[PDB]
Amino acid sequence: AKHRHARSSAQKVRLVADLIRGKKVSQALDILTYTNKKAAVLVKKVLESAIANAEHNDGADIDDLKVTKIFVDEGPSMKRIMPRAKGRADRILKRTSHITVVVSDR
Amino acid sequence: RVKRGVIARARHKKILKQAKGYYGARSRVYRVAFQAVIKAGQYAYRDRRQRKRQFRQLWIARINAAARQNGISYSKFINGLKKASVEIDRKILADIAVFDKVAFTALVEKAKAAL
RNA sequence: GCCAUUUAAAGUGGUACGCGAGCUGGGUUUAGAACGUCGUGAGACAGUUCGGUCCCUAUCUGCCGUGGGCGGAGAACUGAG
RNA sequence: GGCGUAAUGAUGGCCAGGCUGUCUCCACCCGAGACUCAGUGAAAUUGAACUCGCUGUGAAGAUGCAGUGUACCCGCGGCAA
RNA sequence: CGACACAGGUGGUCAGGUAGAGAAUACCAGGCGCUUGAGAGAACUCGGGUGAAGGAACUAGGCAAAAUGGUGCCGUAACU
RNA sequence: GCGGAAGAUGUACGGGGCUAAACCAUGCACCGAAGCUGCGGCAGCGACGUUAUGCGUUGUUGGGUAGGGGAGCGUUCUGUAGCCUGCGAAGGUGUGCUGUGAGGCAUGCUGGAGGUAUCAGAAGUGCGAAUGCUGACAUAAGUAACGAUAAAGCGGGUGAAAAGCCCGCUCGCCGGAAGACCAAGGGUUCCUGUCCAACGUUAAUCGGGGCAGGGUGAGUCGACCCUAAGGCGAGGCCGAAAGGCGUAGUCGAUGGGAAACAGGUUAAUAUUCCUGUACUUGGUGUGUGGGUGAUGGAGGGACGGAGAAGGCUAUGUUAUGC
RNA sequence: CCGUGAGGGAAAGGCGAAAAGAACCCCGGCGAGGGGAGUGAAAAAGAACCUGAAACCGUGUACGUACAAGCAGUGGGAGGC
RNA sequence: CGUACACGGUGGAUGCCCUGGCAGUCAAGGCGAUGAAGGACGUGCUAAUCUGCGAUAAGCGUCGGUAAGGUGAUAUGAACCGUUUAACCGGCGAUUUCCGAAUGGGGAACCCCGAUCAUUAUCCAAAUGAGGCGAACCGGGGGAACUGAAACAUCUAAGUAC
Repeated sequence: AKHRHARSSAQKVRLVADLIRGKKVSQALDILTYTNKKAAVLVKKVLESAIANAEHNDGADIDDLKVTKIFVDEGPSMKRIMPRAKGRADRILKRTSHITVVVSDR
Repeated sequence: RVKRGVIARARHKKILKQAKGYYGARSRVYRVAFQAVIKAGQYAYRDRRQRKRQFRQLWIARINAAARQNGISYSKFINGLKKASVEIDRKILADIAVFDKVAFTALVEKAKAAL
């Protein structure tokens, strides 16, 4: 699998991709189940689906496939009218994320 | 008009890069430099050299420690090394009579004699 | 400060005359006006008088209380100060 | 302009009857929240370092000078020096 | 219209729809739910409704609150 | 030496502690300054020799804010000599070497197009410190805030997702009002279909959002026309005029202003469509009939203010009448 | 784009030889999050695309690190990795 | 969480390039009531802009030049034209709706006519002029102040700005 669309923040869309960057795919599923951070889901739908398409297509064994590289950097930005304060008008320079996941045979 | 050049933006570097013993900032920033290094070049502008004639407290304040064990000390310990023999300078000496239970006496028996 | 009725006692001084990022504002140093005094006068007079706003989701530190960990943990206790 | 003056006047001061928390002192409850959880998500604000305590000193009440002692980390809530 | 889907401002007609002292409350017609959510019975206010006894003693001033406060009969001072 | 001497959350010389590890009167040896002396490397001034501020020797040798004087290197372009480069340059990053330094220079990676040295001239030439100007960005905070029309809830439908799209029921809000019809203004924002990346202080298969079409068919509705306060242009009269005071003309308020209602019909329009019927103006004429006319003046439009009788509509109600 | 009006008044350059400017596949609620892969010359190229630094963000590495006192150096002697 | 670096991102500096400006120089130099300048609004099969025209609307005609390629900038799709030699370039001619200084009058582009002043005068506007625009320069008139004189009433800036 990979990563496209969303409305994440990129900044907070990591740290979770962390701890699951090393080897062992199983060590990437046991963890991430309890992150207490919004940055737990979506990033889990992948790396879990990354192992997918790895079994079927691009032949590989789940017993030896590990996480090699995972990075989070992208967007684009977008105007967003997010009424804050007691009553004002401001555009949100919000940015999306980028959760890369490569679970090949290490 | 005149493009800045290899000056400025070439000055932020060639500096900040020399502090192998930097601090929190004073290295990441420049406004923290040229003021942290300004103290450098000075503060001891031309003084490390302090040690000599400074920490040299010992070597002339341990010589008695070396002695005062096989007889007298400092007083008439150096007032005999310049009496007989070629008279060896006091540098490596008065510093060796501590990290070795030898040679230290190779100066005491030298002294106290031909007094 | 005149004073009244009680009170066995019902002292004093410092804390940037402690204390307004705690309060109260009744006072003084605003736009009106009245009055005296000064001036021909507007107007004035640290002379008086009636009406008149005093803000901030404390980050750090300090203190008053409550917990999580660290010296492997559950339960029951002791306890310098 | 001096004096004085019915009715009226959200005008200024004062006293009585009735009443009232306004006060001497103060319990809970109701609606909408605060404390916690899903989603959506700014703007104000900072020289650096920074956990001190007890004395002394200093323009004679500074955490940061002087001498000692001391200081476990993080977090929540408050009243706020 | 006010920079914005800002509880601000903005003319006329419908004032006999039904119950009362009325173009007041409750309710057909018609319209609408487009004024962010979920869990726990703190300290900690603003809004709000009054307290046993006393009762303005608070206070610049009773500010605030409360009280009298429909209708009919009887009766009604100083002053002008 | 002492009496005259009471006050602030724990008291003592820097401490330990010392009859001297106190204090007083002296003295000696050391540690201890970038001090003084000695070995290897300076500056300014003056003297000697000198063309020399080049060297050699000699006396003094070297702290500094404001301020004075002087040296210096980074830099761009155009001379003259003379070189380097895609067996790869300038620039950038890291690193080695050299100079008292300001810097030069080399290596590795990268870049990958040009770039230098000597002597010479040149430039809007070399810069951290104007509540400086402009753009960007960090910590602060993932902290602060969303509140009388305070109403949603229980099932079901559709959908890959539905707490706020739709259906049913139940529970409520508003009533001069969030109802109905309109002026000004805004302006197609209306309707249908297909979607949603952007907008909707959440989501959305929803939208007054994005895209493509469709919709506002009147003689009697409004505009069009005229006029009031008032204004303008032309003639008359004033250094001059795009400057002003009386007459003739004209302009100025969807107010004033000739003429139709009822009903039916569309997914969206209408007293404008359709059906029936009524009415006004202008022209002509078949007939009747047998006079056809600006501008000021007439009624008329200025029917004004205050009090008020009576008549009176549909409707509502008595009637649990039809 | 702002002001009733007179008037005031920005920012945004370049892929390349050609065309590419991201086909196809997996995941997922999804034309809004990409692994992979493809495009390339000197594009250390993909729809505001040449090169592409600093402030800065993420992961990761080297190294300290919840007793710790602070310009955070210097010289001397010991320690390890 | 301190600091350095590595990979990626954010960001956009820098290096290079640049169909642009800035400045100097030569040449050349008025338009219109035969109603111009400017503006409004149309016009290409689709075109929203710009440009060109303007309802024979990015076009028509003649001559000359030129040339096979052409149908403006956008190299799109469709499609057309050209050897009865186009496109393109230069000159010239024809045409050129309505409104528009237009002046008949009113008017925020809409409806009906030579308005006003003046000369000649067959006094019939019949025959004519004026009424506008244009970078600066030029001529004839009116004519400051702040400022300088470190005050100020001459003077000065001014005989300038307007």
